[PDB]
Amino acid sequence: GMTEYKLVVVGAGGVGKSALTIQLIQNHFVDEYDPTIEDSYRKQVVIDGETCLLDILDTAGQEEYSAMRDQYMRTGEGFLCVFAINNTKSFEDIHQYREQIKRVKDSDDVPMVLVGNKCDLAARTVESRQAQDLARSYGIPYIETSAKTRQGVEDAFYTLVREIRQH
Amino acid sequence: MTEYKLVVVGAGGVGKSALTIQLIQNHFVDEYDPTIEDSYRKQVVIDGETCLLDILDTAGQEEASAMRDQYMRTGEGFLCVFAINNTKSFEDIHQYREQIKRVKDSDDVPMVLVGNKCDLAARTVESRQAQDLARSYGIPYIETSAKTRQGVEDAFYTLVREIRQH
Amino acid sequence: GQMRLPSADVYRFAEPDSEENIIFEEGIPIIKAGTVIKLIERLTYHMYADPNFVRTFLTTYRSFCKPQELLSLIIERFEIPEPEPTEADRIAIENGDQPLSAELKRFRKEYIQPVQLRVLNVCRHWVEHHFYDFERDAYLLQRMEEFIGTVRGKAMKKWVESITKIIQRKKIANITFQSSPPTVEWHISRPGHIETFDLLTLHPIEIARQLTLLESDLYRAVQPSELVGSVWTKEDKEINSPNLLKMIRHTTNLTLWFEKCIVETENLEERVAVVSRIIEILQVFQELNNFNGVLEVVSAMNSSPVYRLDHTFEQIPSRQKKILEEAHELSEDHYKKYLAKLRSINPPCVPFFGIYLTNILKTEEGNPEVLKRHGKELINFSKRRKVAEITGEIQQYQNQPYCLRVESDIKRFFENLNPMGNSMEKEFTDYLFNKSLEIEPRNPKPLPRFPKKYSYPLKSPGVRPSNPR
Ligand SMILES: N[C@@H](Cc1c[nH]c2cc(Cl)ccc12)C(=O)NC1CCN(Cc2c[nH]c3ccc(Cl)cc23)CC1
Ligand SMILES: Nc1nc2c(ncn2[C@@H]2O[C@H](COP(=O)(O)OP(=O)(O)NP(=O)(O)O)[C@@H](O)[C@H]2O)c(=O)[nH]1
Ligand SMILES: [Mg+2]
Ligand code: NA
Repeated sequence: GMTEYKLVVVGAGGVGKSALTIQLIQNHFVDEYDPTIEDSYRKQVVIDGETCLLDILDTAGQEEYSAMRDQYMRTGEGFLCVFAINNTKSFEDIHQYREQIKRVKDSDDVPMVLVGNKCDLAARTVESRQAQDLARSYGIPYIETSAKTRQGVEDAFYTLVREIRQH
Repeated sequence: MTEYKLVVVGAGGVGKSALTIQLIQNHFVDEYDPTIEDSYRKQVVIDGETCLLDILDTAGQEEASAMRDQYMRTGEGFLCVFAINNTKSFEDIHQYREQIKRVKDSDDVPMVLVGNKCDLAARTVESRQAQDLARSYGIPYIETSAKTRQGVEDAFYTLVREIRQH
Repeated sequence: GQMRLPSADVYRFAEPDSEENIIFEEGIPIIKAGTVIKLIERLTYHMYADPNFVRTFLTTYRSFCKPQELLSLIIERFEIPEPEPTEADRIAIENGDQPLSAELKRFRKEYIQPVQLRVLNVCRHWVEHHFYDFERDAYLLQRMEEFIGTVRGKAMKKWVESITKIIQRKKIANITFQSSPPTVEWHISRPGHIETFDLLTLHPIEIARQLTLLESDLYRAVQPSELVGSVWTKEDKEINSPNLLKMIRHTTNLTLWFEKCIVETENLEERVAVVSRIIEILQVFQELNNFNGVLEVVSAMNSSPVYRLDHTFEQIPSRQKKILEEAHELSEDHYKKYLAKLRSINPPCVPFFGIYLTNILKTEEGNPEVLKRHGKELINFSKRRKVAEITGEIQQYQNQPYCLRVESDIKRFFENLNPMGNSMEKEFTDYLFNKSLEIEPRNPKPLPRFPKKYSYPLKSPGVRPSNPR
């Protein structure tokens, strides 16, 4: 039947990365979540008129298990590389995440999107022009998202699915 | 995984807590810290079937004697514990048996009679007297030592089997 | 009829339940949300005990109430006013007779004594299982000692004297088995010859046993204080989650050691022996229910430097291929088969901690701290219950000890393992990948030959245990 896309979220810990998938998969309109529930990470969606199933791997909280990253990344067809717009270190980490994905997938052209996440009201330290320039240097889209209002969340995942479809 | 609610009852100081902690942690508690109410969980395979035991460890001191109905309502099987060197604790058994029957409104509640502290030489309750009482209740009698582990798994897992077959 | 209660003006915990102060989930009730006063009332309720609730509350309350404020509130809960004499008591006293005091005696027996005992049970659990609050705030401990040490009256006396002693023991602060542990197994390396210890010279059975003891001890040392509030992900993680981080860093180091043993063995035949030996260690991990160890091996086999070694894995015996396959399948479909296996085995076991961490973090991040109802903010307690269900599962597997004997020299060897040396992570993992490219170059480059590095026999002793008399 319908195509299933295996997406993997990667990025620094401790800066709200998990809000991206929670807000997507959530009952959009009730703020509640049980991640232990069978298929709290699967969602059927319609993108450009084509129905598909998203299976999202987000291992948020396991960042210290650094030798497991290869195993987790190997499962994915497309990747969201997430940093926090108020944490410059998480932005500087993006280069090494992308290099690791390319190595695990043994490809120089892996479907991926760069996501800048607004996780609180603390002062932004990564300007949108900096992130756009980085994304353009890689040849990938850039999407900004809010961890509180759900803005940009659908755009981030749907843009990634379009990258997979057009690979 | 089937869940079983076990309740350990009996007079103060007979070893209800020591029995439970020996089962849960393989450790013998030397201290006598009177319980108010404690609860433990244990995943264990019994007769090839995995289950989850919820064990309620209750207060034996008489000052808590008006607070028992609430835990007897929830329990599915009861370990009725006395100490084999304490005749008064053996005489207290029938009061627990009768209260459990009243609260659950049932003549057929899963129970095991436990004679604890069987590592001690100076016994004052003979096995035969306890076995006679158990037969009158229709339940097994198992002697245990929380100190050495003798009989401890047998007592708890026999109770599980009686809940399973209930 | 129900007992009458003190006036809510003199005793705050007598206010009637309403949706402005407590909400229940759809046979004791389960609380969805409430004010802190209502949560403490139900924590110490006169009609029933709720030991699960005591654990849940004491594990999670600091997200909505400070420790000093909790102690003030339970002391306020404890201090219950007694009712005045009734009309019948009055008439008896006016006639020089002793009153029956029926209503007073019932209120003492059915309200004051159960509530007070349940307050003391909160104090007892707090000191026994959440003592870190008092280690970190000496004044909080002084207040608790003073409160307990000044409770009067004989109904509570046994528990007050007991709790006083428990506190004093905690301030200055043995396993028995059904059988004997199996005999320690030795291979090329003999007892006391620590300088020869290595992957292929220690007995694979004993490698798996000693790593299981080490990993079990690390698992058992993690307290809920290192987990609630997602503190292991935050800037102060080294302060707040040291035992968890030690456990994870051990797992990472062993995975990297496995990778390093493989790719630094340049001779193909020797490297096949190394990979085969690691799969035998994995087989014993499975037999011991050491799932952390199972995944340490699987993560190494799936790493970028090792996964690509097609010439090596082509020579692995078919049965060992099947062992690795079925270990890898535990992690597929978001750990579906792992979760089912963990819930079916007979402990002792060593769970993989990472799933717990992700579920705690997402429960915290995905649910609001408060619910707004009728203009009031109520503490979202359902969210805290979900977190404590996870910490309760963790604790349940921390109870059962392994019946295995420690070998102090093998233990020290694995405690001191340091595959990265002084190198930084990126440096080191690039080194491992470049070694992989050296020993099995990318097609169409030809496969080179390399000299042997091991002077001792490569044949495994196998993983079935031996038993002399
Ligand atoms: N259809 C199989 C047949 C097969 C040939 N050789 C094998 C060796 C094994 Cl052990 C299992 C299967 C095979 C295939 O061609 N698999 C390719 C090449 C072999 N790698 C082995 C590998 C390395 N790291 C791993 C981590 C987990 C797991 Cl499950 C396997 C591995 C996997 C990718
Ligand atoms: N020799 C021996 N001592 C035991 C045994 N079981 C318990 N004890 C000792 O008896 C004392 C009381 O044990 P405890 O478990 O606290 O009893 P309890 O029935 O839980 N008391 P309470 O009803 O007040 O909670 C402790 O000193 C304990 O070490 C046993 O099998 N053998
Ligand atoms: Mg006790
Ligand atoms: Na910054």
